[PDB]
Amino acid sequence: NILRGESLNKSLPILHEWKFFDYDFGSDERRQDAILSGEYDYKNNYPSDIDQWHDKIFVTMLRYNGVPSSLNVISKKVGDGGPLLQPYPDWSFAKYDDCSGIVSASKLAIDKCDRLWVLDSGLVNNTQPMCSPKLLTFDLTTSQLLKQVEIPHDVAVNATTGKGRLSSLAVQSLDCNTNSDTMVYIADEKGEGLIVYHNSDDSFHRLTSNTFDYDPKFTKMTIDGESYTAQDGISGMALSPMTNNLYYSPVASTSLYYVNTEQFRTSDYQQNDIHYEGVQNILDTQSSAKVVSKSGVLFFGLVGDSALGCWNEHRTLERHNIRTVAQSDETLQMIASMKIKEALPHVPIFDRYINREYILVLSNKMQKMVNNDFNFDDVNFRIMNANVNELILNTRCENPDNDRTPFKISIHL
Amino acid sequence: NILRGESLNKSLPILHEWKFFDYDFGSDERRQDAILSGEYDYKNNYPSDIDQWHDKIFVTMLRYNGVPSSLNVISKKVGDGGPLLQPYPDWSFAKYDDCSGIVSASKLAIDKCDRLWVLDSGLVNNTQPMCSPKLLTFDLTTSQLLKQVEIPHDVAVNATTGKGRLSSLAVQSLDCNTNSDTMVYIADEKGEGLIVYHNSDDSFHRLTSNTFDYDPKFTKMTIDGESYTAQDGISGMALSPMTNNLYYSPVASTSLYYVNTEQFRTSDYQQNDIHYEGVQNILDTQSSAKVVSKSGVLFFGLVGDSALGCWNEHRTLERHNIRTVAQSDETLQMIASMKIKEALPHVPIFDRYINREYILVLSNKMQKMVNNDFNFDDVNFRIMNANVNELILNTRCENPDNDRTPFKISIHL
Amino acid sequence: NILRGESLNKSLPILHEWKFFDYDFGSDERRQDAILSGEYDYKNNYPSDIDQWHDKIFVTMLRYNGVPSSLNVISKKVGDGGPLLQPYPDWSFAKYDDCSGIVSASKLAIDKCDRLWVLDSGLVNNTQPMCSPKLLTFDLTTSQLLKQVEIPHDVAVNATTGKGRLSSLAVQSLDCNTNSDTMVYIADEKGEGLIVYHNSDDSFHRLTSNTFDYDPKFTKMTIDGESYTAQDGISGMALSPMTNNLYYSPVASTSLYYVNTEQFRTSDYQQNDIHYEGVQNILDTQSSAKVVSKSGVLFFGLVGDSALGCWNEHRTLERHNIRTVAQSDETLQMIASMKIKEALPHVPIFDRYINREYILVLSNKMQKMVNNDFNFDDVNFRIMNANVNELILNTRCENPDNDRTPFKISIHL
Amino acid sequence: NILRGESLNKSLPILHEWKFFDYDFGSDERRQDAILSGEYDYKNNYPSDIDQWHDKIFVTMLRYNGVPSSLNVISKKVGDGGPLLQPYPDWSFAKYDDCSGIVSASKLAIDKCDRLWVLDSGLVNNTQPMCSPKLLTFDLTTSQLLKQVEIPHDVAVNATTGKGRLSSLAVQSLDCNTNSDTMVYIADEKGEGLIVYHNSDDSFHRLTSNTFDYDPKFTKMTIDGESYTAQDGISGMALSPMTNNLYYSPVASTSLYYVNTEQFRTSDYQQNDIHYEGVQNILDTQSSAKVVSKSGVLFFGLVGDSALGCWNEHRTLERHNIRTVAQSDETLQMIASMKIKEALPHVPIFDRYINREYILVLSNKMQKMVNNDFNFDDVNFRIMNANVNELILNTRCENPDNDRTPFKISIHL
Amino acid sequence: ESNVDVVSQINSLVSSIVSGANVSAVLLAQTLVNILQILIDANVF
Amino acid sequence: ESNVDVVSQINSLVSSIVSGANVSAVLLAQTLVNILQILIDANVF
Amino acid sequence: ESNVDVVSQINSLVSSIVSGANVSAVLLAQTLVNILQILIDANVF
Amino acid sequence: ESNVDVVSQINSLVSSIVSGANVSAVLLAQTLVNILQILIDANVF
Ligand SMILES: *[C@@H]1O[C@H](CO)[C@@H](O[C@@H]2O[C@H](CO)[C@@H](O[C@@H]3O[C@H](CO)[C@@H](O)[C@H](O)[C@@H]3O)[C@H](O)[C@H]2NC(C)=O)[C@H](O)[C@H]1NC(C)=O
Ligand SMILES: *[C@@H]1O[C@H](CO)[C@@H](O[C@@H]2O[C@H](CO)[C@@H](O[C@@H]3O[C@H](CO)[C@@H](O)[C@H](O)[C@@H]3O)[C@H](O)[C@H]2NC(C)=O)[C@H](O)[C@H]1NC(C)=O
Ligand SMILES: C=C(CC[C@@H](C)[C@H]1CC[C@H]2[C@@H]3CC=C4C[C@@H](O)CC[C@]4(C)[C@H]3CC[C@]12C)C(C)C
Ligand SMILES: C=C(CC[C@@H](C)[C@H]1CC[C@H]2[C@@H]3CC=C4C[C@@H](O)CC[C@]4(C)[C@H]3CC[C@]12C)C(C)C
Ligand SMILES: C=C(CC[C@@H](C)[C@H]1CC[C@H]2[C@@H]3CC=C4C[C@@H](O)CC[C@]4(C)[C@H]3CC[C@]12C)C(C)C
Ligand SMILES: C=C(CC[C@@H](C)[C@H]1CC[C@H]2[C@@H]3CC=C4C[C@@H](O)CC[C@]4(C)[C@H]3CC[C@]12C)C(C)C
Ligand SMILES: *[C@@H]1O[C@H](CO)[C@@H](O)[C@H](O)[C@H]1NC(C)=O
Repeated sequence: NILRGESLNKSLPILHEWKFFDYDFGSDERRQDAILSGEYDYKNNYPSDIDQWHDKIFVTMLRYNGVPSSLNVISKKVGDGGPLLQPYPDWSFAKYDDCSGIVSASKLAIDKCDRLWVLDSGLVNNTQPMCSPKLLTFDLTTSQLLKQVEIPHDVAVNATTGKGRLSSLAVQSLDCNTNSDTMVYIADEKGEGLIVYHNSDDSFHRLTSNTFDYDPKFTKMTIDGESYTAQDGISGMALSPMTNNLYYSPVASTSLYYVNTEQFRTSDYQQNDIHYEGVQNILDTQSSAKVVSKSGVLFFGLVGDSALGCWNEHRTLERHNIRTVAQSDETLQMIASMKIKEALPHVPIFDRYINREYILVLSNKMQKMVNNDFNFDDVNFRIMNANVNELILNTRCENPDNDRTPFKISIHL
Repeated sequence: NILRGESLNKSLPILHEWKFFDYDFGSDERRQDAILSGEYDYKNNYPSDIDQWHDKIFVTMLRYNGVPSSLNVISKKVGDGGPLLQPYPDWSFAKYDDCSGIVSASKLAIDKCDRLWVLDSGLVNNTQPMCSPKLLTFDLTTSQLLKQVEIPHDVAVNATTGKGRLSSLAVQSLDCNTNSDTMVYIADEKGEGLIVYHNSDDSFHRLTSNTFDYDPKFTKMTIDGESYTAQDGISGMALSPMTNNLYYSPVASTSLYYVNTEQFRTSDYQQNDIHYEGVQNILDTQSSAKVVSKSGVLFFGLVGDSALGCWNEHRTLERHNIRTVAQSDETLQMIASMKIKEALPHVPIFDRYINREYILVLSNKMQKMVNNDFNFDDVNFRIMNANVNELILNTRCENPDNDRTPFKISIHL
Repeated sequence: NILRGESLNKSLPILHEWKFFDYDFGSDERRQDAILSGEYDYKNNYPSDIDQWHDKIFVTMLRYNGVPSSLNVISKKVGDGGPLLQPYPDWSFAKYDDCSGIVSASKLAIDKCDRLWVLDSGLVNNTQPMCSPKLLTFDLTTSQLLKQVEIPHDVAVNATTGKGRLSSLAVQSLDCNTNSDTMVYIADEKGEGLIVYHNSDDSFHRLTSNTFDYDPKFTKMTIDGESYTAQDGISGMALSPMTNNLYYSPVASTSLYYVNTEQFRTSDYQQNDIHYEGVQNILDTQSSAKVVSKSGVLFFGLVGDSALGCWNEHRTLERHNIRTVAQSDETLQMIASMKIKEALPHVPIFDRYINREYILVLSNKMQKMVNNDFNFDDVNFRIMNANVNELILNTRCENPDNDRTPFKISIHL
Repeated sequence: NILRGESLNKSLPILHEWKFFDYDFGSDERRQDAILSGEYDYKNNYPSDIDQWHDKIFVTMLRYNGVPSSLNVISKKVGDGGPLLQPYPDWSFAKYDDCSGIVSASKLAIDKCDRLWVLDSGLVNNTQPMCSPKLLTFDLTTSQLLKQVEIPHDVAVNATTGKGRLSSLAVQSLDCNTNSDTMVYIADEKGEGLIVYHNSDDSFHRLTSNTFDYDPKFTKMTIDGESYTAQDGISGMALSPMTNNLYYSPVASTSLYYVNTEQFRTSDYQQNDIHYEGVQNILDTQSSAKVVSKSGVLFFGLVGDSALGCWNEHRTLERHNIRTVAQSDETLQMIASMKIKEALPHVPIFDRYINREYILVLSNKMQKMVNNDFNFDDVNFRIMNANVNELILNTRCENPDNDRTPFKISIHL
Repeated sequence: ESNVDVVSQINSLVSSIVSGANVSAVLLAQTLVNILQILIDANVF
Repeated sequence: ESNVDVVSQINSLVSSIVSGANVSAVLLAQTLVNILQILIDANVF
Repeated sequence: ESNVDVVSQINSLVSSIVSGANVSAVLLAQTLVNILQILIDANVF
Repeated sequence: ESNVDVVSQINSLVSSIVSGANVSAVLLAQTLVNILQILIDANVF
């Protein structure tokens, strides 16, 4: 039903791939010293989120014992395992012992203001909170730390359970003029909560609901046959530009919900007022990461079937409309990050001749990380690029099209 | 099943359209004189076949009482009803009273030799044979009649029934060098026969089989609700460049057959030897016209459902594989001609960046012609252009694709 | 004084050169047949006038016994002696036996109407009049004989002496619109007369004066040491576009005269009325050919000194102002034709950045022709091209210049 | 004789011109403060030398009481009097009170190493020595003071007279590779001496001769009628790249001498050994500034006749060969600086199509400065640019030319 | 030049090119000028 | 674009090129557009 | 220039353009030269 | 392409242009390619 027949075994073009992660320390002797000192270990590097800016591919690494730097940009030099990473901006921010630098970069987001938003989980080994979580704003043109904010402890974790790990970050800007009125949403799965931060107000508000909680029935997740158990709440938030709707789905459930950000415009923040609209059990498997294109199409990742599914916002939300586009067991093990970008430079007149939206997907084998069974002789981590219009063409997810031009150009990285 | 859900109400871009057909006699007074003399009547002009050459759109008109010229090229001048036609090459060939000129041009075909092949039905009113049928070869660069051959009477019509009308023409060239070894296939529905003409041998051979005969059960054809009865044999031949297979299907049946042209290479032409391979009743409705692209995809026209269907040659021939791409009651009433062309100039290196094949489809309302109920206040005849790769993308008909380039360009007229 | 010091031994770039003249009869066998029949002889070909049109170099040959064609265009094929000539337009006009074709082309002129004006001397061997002289107008775009006029016998030759040979032709057009009001001037040295032909009136008028007569003192002319005696009248007419003044000088004198064409505008043509303004004995040697550029500079050829001299019309006419630009004994033996052209296409805005006027000069050794002493192992005939502005720069002949642009471009063939 | 007839009243294109000199202090209030403090006075600014680098025009100002900065680059902002100057590199070097900055920049020179050589006269009011003379080497790409050397007192001034003012500076580089072997020549007129500085040896050597001394007979100099008396020695040194000959002429004499730099290659520096080859009294008037182009043409300035003269090195040195090119009383009052540059970027293949050398000449009215009679309502100081090849074309100074290309391009600023 | 006019010119030029007819030089130059002007207006360079 | 304006732009561009400075891309493109438009107006093609 | 090399150059140039980075002039000129040479070899003009 | 060959091609092309004949497109394109290649070799860009 949901799994489309033609989608079977279809893969995506691979922009980059790594057998493992190697860092550009400089000379080979410096790499040897780093390995000897225990700073760098190739068995404890796992990608969390990726992003792109004009020539740069930023990748976030979960802060384990052997991680040299949490946030790294892809460098031109290519190692045997894969392309070499380079600390960003420099090694000064990589030093997290003082906690001045980034401890652990969880997710990334880039707005139209050409600003990089970095979320610091603070957790080390993803289970031990070392330092306070941070929201960092960097200027991508000057490579400087524009702003740094510290998340309050009370809003970060539940007062009852006492545990909380930030998982997803989304940035919305009603107006990115001289003063950017940006409302940042941070979803913490361990706390099963949502945090709304108003940049203008410099205020954090915590919201909780029964929808954010996990379902014990669907905790088990089977990827490529191997099964692992995880108990996490709300994660994978995608904000639709067209409808201003923030979508979400608990990690341990198949139901899909969404909320309207217009309810958050009121400074009142009335508790129990927020109305969450969702459908219960519309998917056979869980959803890992979601992203909404400006055309109005939502892409999500089916973990159990190891596939990519799409849904058109204009059409009704039901199992009939939901369809898959890409299916591959090896190419798409676990989708951890999806980012939709557009071609540049922007020309208003020529937009009719060009399909500008292209999607970047990160695939890392999380079931191997959980069970500590990684074969470093194969390609473990992949980054793929695809064209949205040609990926959703002639399907249920396609938008009403009009062929008004003699030629059409499809653009992807 | 065969009718795909997304294909519903989908239309194609319209290159040209006519409320009725008007000819460019020159001055308005000449048009008035032609109308007064009875040479030109706007109620007796119906398109049969279309073709394109570098700037020209050739259209064939069935020779009725009021037809000024059977074959006409689209001219730059545009009348109120539609773009004006112009006799080709001149008015000398339009004069069919002496029979020197073309009496009635049934079908057209263009080879890679830049030669135009014209089939003369000879029939006037499509029921009365006036002059002998002809095969004409014109040079499209010099606009001269290169060659003219006359079809023998015995091979033209059945000796028993005594009736026969040529319906379909296909041209195959094993080698179009200085001497063109071209085998021309002419399918006559009224005679239920096939004629193979060898240009090198200057020989015509007639072949008949039970497959070429019509089925009385499926004589009735319903277009847009209105139903008409027709009893015709084999028509709509398409020759696949990849497999050298000539496909066909009787007008009054749903079965689809094909033959291999390699059996015709032997000069023996052993009777009852030719093996025709086909499937019985794989379509709900009849097929009007068929065309095979160089990639290996066959497009046919479902008359009853008023749609366009496709089938991939690589995949097995069955109802499961057969799917529709375009469905429209008004836009596609009756598909009388389909031609697949490629973009020019040919560049071998850049072929990976461009989808070159584009299809041209002619739609005329035949059910109105049969019942003599034509509303000349609306758009009766249409010509549409589409891109094959984007039309068959993400369907059963698509070929195994590989996205090896950052950008892809789709080209259609 | 007149001979400038820096001008000594200065030469001009050579566009083309011939040891002798060879014609492109076609195959070598045709050339052999022509030589055997006596039609073609390489010892009796001498250039008279040259002209250029967009790719073509027209050359006129005096009609001797062995001349195949009087008027010939330079062809692409190159013989051992030099580039091969080709009859223009075809061999039909080369056949002068019927007198329908050109007997002997004396001089050429091209107007802004893109028309070629050909003067037919009629004389064979330059001493025997065979057929009547003709004025021919050809269209250089269609290669057709637009018009042909026959000069009356009475105006052609003196009634008293009875001898007359047309030597120089000049074309002036007050308006070259749909009807070209062109006044053609033909100077005959043997008759010592001038003929004014009005194309609109189709009338020829003959004018004579004491200035047109020769001086017996200066009959002897010494070129490169070798001296020959010639008794000829007015020749070498140049019409200044700026001042509408026709300049002339008798072959056997050094005085230089000019007349105003405005006196010829009156249909009266009052005899003895025409006022000729000139200076007596301003040159050490005789002047062969003259040409006036549109800027207002007159170039003439000093036969005795074998040099090229210039005079600015704005400045006063005296020996002080007259100066030489090019001096060379071998390169410039006898200057028989000079034509000043301009670069194309014409762009009004860019004229300030480009010096457009370039001069073409023909050099043939006339003293060798008179004495019948030609060394065919050397380069006898030459065609040279030069840039006028750079040739007259920083001299008495230069016009007041203003360097208003950062860059200046000099153009010559 | 020397004054060519056509050169009369000929002027040169003016790149820039000033009624007076105004500096870009910034805001108008800063200019008002500078004027009030006495730092800036418009009556005490006189140009000494000019130079050009890729977009910059460096101008040197004699250090008087009211001079804000000795060395200034032309800025984009344009004042009412003329284009505004800007201190170079900044105001730090303009502060000469500490003597760290430039006291008085006398002359400038730019080598192929992209280095600026600045000579500091040290004299204030051109009669009082305040600080020691300096040789400064600046990098024109980084705008930094690469090197600074101090000239010894003994070699700077005569031991007997005790007076000496540095007047001319020339830079020669046998090899401008990583280590630049540059021999700098400084001619001091007041000391009537020459100083050779070897950059590799860091050694200064002083040479004197009877030729360097002035002639009392020619002390008086008449410019534009007004006469002033000056007693100065050797000045205006030009080094020929082709012949490696340093030319010179005393200010108060008309004789012209030159020396060969190869004699200076020996580290011995044998006294009275150096052989100076010159001609006595070959000019009617004195020579102010000289410059030698790479083609081999020397340009000098005739002060008395207010003209520009040229001499070809290949031809013999005599009054017959020496000729003038530009003559103008108002445009060229007193030529203080001449620099010959070439077009960029350098393309070896295209050099045949382009005349690359262009000369820049500075004209300031020195006779007005001496007599303190300056009309600030008129254009006092001018900078002119001309093309060398077109300036010397068709004269005695021209080099043997060959027109081997259809088009020639002349380039000047 | 109107934007719709530029779009129509581009659509005609591309159709003429892909059709195989002889493309006129003046039309191609005019289309190039219009496209370059539009790009300049967008500060692409 | 006025003809005098085009002449001034050409004179500035050529001077900047021969001077050796870094020529801006936008100015070069604008000058090229103006020159092509002038050539088209003259029916050069 | 090898055909595969030209294809790689085109793929790198288009990716750099659509990425938004500053495209080097020399690389663009070299790609243009290669494309024009290929078109000339195909008798497009 | 040899440098002398490029010079000869440029000399023929300029002469054909200034003469007024119809300049072939293929020759102009080849000359443009050669000139651009020479400029690239000189690091003009
Ligand atoms: C026109 O003439 C041709 C003969 O040249 C006729 O073709 C023949 O048509 C009959 C049926 O009408 C065929 O009989 C069938 O044979 C198959 C076996 O091949 C058998 O299974 C069927 O039950 C039936 O008996 C016959 O084979 C066929 N001739 C050949 C050579 O194949 C044609 O029918 C004539 N047209 C009309 C309108 O009658
Ligand atoms: C500054 O000091 C220098 C010496 O270092 C002086 O140079 C000397 O000048 C005298 C004339 O004033 C020269 O005498 C002349 O010698 C030539 C032969 O070379 C002779 O033919 C003349 O009749 C005359 O006697 C002397 O040679 C020259 N020194 C050298 C080494 O050449 C210079 O004059 C001093 N400056 C002033 C203003 O006095
Ligand atoms: C066809 C070619 C050359 C490829 C070129 C002409 C195509 C391809 C990509 C197009 C740009 C896509 C994005 C964009 C971004 C958009 O904002 C403007 C158009 C532009 C620049 C397209 C311009 C045309 C491009 C560069 C050869 C290789 C056969
Ligand atoms: C992107 C553009 C300009 C459109 C141009 C660069 C694109 C479009 C069509 C492409 C040709 C298609 C066919 C073909 C036929 C093929 O054989 C060669 C490539 C070619 C000529 C393409 C060249 C590039 C074209 C002309 C603007 C309007 C934004
Ligand atoms: C500098 C170049 C290229 C030479 C080109 C750009 C120069 C030379 C001749 C100029 C034309 C002359 C005539 C004319 C005729 C005039 O009416 C318009 C300008 C034009 C076409 C000039 C255009 C610019 C030309 C072609 C390379 C070889 C270094
Ligand atoms: C003719 C034109 C355009 C002017 C252009 C094509 C001409 C003029 C200057 C030439 C450069 C001079 C210097 C040089 C420096 C030399 O090293 C390379 C040639 C070059 C760049 C010439 C190139 C051709 C130029 C730019 C229009 C205005 C009618
Ligand atoms: C003129 O120059 C040529 C070429 O250098 C030379 O051969 C000839 O002798 C020169 N003429 C004279 C009279 O010296």
